[PDB]
Amino acid sequence: MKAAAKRISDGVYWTGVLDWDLRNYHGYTLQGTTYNAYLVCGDEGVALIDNSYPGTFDELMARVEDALQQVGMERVDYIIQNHVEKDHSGVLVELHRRFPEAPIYCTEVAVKGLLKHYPSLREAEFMTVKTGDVLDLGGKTLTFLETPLLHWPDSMFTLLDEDGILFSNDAFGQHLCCPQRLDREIPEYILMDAARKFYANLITPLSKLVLKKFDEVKELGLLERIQMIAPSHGQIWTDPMKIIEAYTGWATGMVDERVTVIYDTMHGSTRKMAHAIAEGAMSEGVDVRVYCLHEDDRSEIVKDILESGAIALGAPTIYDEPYPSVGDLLMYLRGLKFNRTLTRKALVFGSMGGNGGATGTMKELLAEAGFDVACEEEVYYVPTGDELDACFEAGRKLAAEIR
Amino acid sequence: MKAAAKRISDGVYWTGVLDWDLRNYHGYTLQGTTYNAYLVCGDEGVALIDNSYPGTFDELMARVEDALQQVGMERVDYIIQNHVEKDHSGVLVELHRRFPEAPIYCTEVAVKGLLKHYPSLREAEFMTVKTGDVLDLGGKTLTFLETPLLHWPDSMFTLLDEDGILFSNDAFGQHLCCPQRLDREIPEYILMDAARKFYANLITPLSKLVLKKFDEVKELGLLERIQMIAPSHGQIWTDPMKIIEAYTGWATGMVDERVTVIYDTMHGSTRKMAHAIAEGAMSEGVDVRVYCLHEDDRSEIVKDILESGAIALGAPTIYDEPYPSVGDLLMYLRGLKFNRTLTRKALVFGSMGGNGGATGTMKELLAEAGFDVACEEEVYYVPTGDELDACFEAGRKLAAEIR
Ligand SMILES: Cc1cc2nc3c(=O)[nH]c(=O)nc-3n(C[C@H](O)[C@H](O)[C@H](O)COP(=O)(O)O)c2cc1C
Ligand SMILES: Cc1cc2nc3c(=O)[nH]c(=O)nc-3n(C[C@H](O)[C@H](O)[C@H](O)COP(=O)(O)O)c2cc1C
Ligand SMILES: [Fe+3]
Ligand SMILES: [Fe+3]
Ligand SMILES: [Fe+3]
Ligand SMILES: [Fe+3]
Repeated sequence: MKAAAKRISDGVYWTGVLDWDLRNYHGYTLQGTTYNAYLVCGDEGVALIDNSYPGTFDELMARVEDALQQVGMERVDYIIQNHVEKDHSGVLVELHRRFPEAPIYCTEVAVKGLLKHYPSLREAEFMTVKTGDVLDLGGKTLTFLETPLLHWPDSMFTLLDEDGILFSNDAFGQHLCCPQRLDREIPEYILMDAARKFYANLITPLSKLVLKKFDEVKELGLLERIQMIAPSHGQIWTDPMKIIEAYTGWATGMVDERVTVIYDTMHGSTRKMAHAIAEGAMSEGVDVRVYCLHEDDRSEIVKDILESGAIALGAPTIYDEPYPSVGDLLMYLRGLKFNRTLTRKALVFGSMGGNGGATGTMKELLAEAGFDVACEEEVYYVPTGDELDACFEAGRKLAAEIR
Repeated sequence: MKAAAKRISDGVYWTGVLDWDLRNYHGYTLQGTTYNAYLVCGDEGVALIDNSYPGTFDELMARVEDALQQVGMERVDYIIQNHVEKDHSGVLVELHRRFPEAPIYCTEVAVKGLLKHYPSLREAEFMTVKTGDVLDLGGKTLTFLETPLLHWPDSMFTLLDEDGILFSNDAFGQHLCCPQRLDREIPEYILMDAARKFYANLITPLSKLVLKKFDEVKELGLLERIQMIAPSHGQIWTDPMKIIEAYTGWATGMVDERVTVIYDTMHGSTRKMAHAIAEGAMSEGVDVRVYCLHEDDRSEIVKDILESGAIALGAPTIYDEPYPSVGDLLMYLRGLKFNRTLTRKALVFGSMGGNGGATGTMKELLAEAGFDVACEEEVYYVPTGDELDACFEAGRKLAAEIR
């Protein structure tokens, strides 16, 4: 099969795979992604940093063969596993069948992970590594740095001292499938928005660890030496500081003035309420997004919550409880824990036909999710003009509060 | 406009609307529904029991005009509203305008709900009814029976006793849109399964109030006459004891031997677990259903739950929580309160890669939802052969418990 490797420095090649067709990656929507694997070529040997999703071996392999072609090398000598997740380890056993001599390099925890996933790796040689440990390839040294919970217990970064490339696994990744491999080669909106989404859905609960890990990279004195950041998804950062600055901002809760309005509805009244709240917030010169849970994915919603100082979540009440779709978002938000960056303000609202109770349940679940809920707007059936005025007011107050 | 009315008894005609297009009625999936209005004509006056969704007046009005020409009467003399909900009250403004003399007949609570929906009816003549009240039509008499929380606070039945016909509104309804009007005129599998899904999604939490309502009609000496049930959705029950006996089974929790397996997954490990649980259930000769939350609607899932003695719920853990899709089903289950029919047995399972926590949360939330849930199957990453043997055993044991 014909697929070319892409040279990113002297002796360092991208040799991953392009997944044009992926549209839904475990409850995360996208327009394709890539699985980035990299081949590092020293004097004495070559290392393969990560691999790809199962079934994609032929493509990965064509690319490494092409890169072994150009450097005049014979084989992969070392297989590095930054991370155990399926999309980066999925062809590890094909790799081990193709290069029988090559040890697998990973953290002590990852070896349990890897043996659980693919038991046929029972008599593979595993070299355990921890922070500080080095792999010398000849004029090229690989330094390992353990990153537990960023984003899994098993994970680590590999650093290549001479080229200043940080191989970061999921960290700094973005889900985008372009023919261009570098950050500077595509629209920056598209780049930064995919990066933002990745952060909102995957890094948000890790935010404090993100910050501390920045310090520990600084304390070891490794930030000066970082000239390129090569994650396992999406674009390679030829401007590492662009994304580090963005991650720092997201982790410390920066945000411009913005209210995210989220709702569901059966008969429209809560929709009417949602609209008036949006108008109110709009009156204060604040940015305003409106989401409907019947239509909109939670990964797209959460991407805006990240850049929002406040939200308004509304739903009608059915048999004492909120409309169930709201239960999906709130469970997700209880995992993501936005309070770890910023305790965002929240308005809770809805229409109801009797005793109600949707606003009560949403309050509790918003609190446990780390939102500060002040006031609610509860309407009996279709809101009158004056009731829609009160939603306008609530919308405006919420916005003024975060100005 | 040409739309003909249907004689269902002497002086009694269906005059509803056929909604072929509806596919989604507030999170309830269907292949069309109907809005049944009934024209009831005595020797002195004519009553119109209920109406239809907003914007569908010309269709309803066409049918009521056919029924009028057919039966030889001039216009509608009384407007009857059993339910305030807009699929049955959506053209009441256009009926009050078309018949500016015809009083609106509803309960006390309905009036507040109907004025809030349509502020225009402020200067309309309301004729407030309660249980035992009669509207004499000249030879035919209507008897009004209140049914609060059955389905709504403002709900009521209208009866015809010298004729034994129950106008039950949402009760005994089914979301079907068929050219045929009667229960007997369409396959009973289709009929009953419709009626099943309608009970499961709409009547379940009302179960105990359905048995007491049967006790009350029997105490007032009215049900041992029953010839026909005429609901506001779907087929007219010419065999009313079939749906009344089914409703009795559903409210007391009768069920055949059946387990329902429900799960979500990201990488397929929880899926391998669900399939093994199902195999185990199957080894006991019990009926089995298997739903994935990524694909399947909550109204379909719940329909099978109604006919199941036991369920299994599985999900991988994601940031210390179960897969978010679970939160939607659990919040919906929490409102349906299946424990008012039968405390069903439950099995909680799922794969994880660290500390877990999903199955602890599901065990907790399912018990809140009225299920009796002992035992979780928790697997680290990909389940081994023995771990799937263990899942098989869990499903078998769940299955044997309900035999
Ligand atoms: C399935 C069904 C059950 C309901 N149960 C309740 C309830 O328990 N308590 C309540 O206050 N309203 C209940 N409602 C009434 C609605 O909450 C009310 O009509 C509300 O205004 C709907 O707002 P929406 O237009 O945004 O859908 C129920 C409505 C339906 C459709
Ligand atoms: C987004 C992400 C976050 C995760 N967070 C946790 C965690 O909180 N705790 C844990 O035990 N596992 C966590 N997991 C690991 C999954 O539970 C594990 O990979 C599991 O095998 C998935 O099961 P499945 O194959 O059925 O999707 C996480 C996985 C992903 C991809
Ligand atoms: Fe990952
Ligand atoms: Fe990844
Ligand atoms: Fe209704
Ligand atoms: Fe209805």
